[PDB]
Amino acid sequence: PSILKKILLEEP
Amino acid sequence: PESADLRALAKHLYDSYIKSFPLTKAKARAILTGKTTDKSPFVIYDMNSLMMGEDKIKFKHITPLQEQSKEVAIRIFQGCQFRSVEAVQEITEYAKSIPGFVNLDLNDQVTLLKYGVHEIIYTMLASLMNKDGVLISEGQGFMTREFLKSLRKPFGDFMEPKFEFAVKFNALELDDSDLAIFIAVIILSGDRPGLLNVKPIEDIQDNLLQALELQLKLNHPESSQLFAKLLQKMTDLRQIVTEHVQLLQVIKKTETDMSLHPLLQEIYKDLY
Ligand SMILES: CN(CCOc1ccc(C[C@@H]2SC(=O)NC2=O)cc1)c1ccccn1
Repeated sequence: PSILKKILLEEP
Repeated sequence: PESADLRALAKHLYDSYIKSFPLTKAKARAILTGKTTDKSPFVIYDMNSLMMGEDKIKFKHITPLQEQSKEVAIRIFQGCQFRSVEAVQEITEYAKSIPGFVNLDLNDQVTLLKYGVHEIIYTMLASLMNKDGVLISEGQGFMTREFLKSLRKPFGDFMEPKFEFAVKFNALELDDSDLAIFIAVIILSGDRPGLLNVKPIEDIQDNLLQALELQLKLNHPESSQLFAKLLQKMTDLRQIVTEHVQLLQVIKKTETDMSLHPLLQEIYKDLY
């Protein structure tokens, strides 16, 4: 549910 | 000494900032004044020009037109929303470039962004503003302060506090190299609500603060208490995000026709 968490986890 | 390391940190942050944010303050100031020699943003000063230059691009950005049936005020407000959505992602990319950030507990990373993104958005919004208006769509447009203020209640004044902040903030004349560190300091705030491990965050911020101080001393030699003044702006940005959260409540009291983007819903949730 946390979109921020997903964006934080993606390979830069 | 460690001063050299502080300059290396400042440079690293600047380079990451350049990589993360398409429209720099340097490029924005050129447009707002003169040197574009290629730009010439479309000016939106009233309802007629708004229609005329509703970004004009046939529409290549994601999410086509049909946003219609909704009045001007709502469309502009939603446009600001999607801008923020884009900005949150640029800022997240930037935060992940700050030494030590990705090693923090993931939940604290979420919390730092949750409470830090709007403060950064309004800081960078100032880079695109002058006393008469603000640049939109990476400088392809320019909306006047007067126009935004003419919007029907309660939309006619969501931008006013930002312009007021911007005028005073821009008077400090910070450049992109200064802003890169300033923004990093804001993100690494150990006093955000709900943080699990405050110490590691403060350690990183203390270093960023030393780097900011040295940057200001070298880059603004004759600016008395710039560092002190800047820290104060930190607290002011805090007030804007809360002042905005309010207007956002008065808005959901009349228009059940608004709907907030999922990412903004998440960020605003139990914010303030
Ligand atoms: C007037 N402009 C300049 C952008 O100005 C901004 C003003 C406020 C924000 C914060 C958003 S607004 C909200 O309610 N929640 C948010 O996160 C972000 C940007 C427009 C207008 C239409 C389309 C694009 N640009």
